[PDB]
Amino acid sequence: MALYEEEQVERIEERGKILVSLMYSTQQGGLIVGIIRCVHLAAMDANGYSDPFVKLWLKPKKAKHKTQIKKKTLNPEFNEEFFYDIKHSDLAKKSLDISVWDYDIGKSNDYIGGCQLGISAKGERLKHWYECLKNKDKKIERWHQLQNE
Ligand SMILES: [Ca+2]
Ligand SMILES: [Ca+2]
Repeated sequence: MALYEEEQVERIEERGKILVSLMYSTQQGGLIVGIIRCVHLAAMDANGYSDPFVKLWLKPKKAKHKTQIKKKTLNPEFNEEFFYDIKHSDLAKKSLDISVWDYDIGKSNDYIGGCQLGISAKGERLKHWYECLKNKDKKIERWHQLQNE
């Protein structure tokens, strides 16, 4: 069996959920995004696990970030924080795309799921974003369900 065959799952959830923190820091003049952990991720490898990592894109180089890769887990702890230099008055114009990926070494990475937070989001995604906006210097966390895009 080839390396890449260990890394495939077809199929064919249940993609899991992610704990995100948001804080606008007036002292620092920017948004601090925390990727804390995920739970119950979908398995995208034949061992019944995944090698998760998380990418951030603030829309619309400096716009992107990505965590380290966790090996062989459906419940990764990341505890990473990322910073965007942006006036508070401009933060409502943006959308934060968050996507979780299964790293593979002999093929394309596998998509697990994502969420997008922003004023143009719906439900709990919007709520979390507005809350950060309406409450400076306060760390606001929230679980989000990972969706298909
Ligand atoms: Ca895979
Ligand atoms: Ca993998």
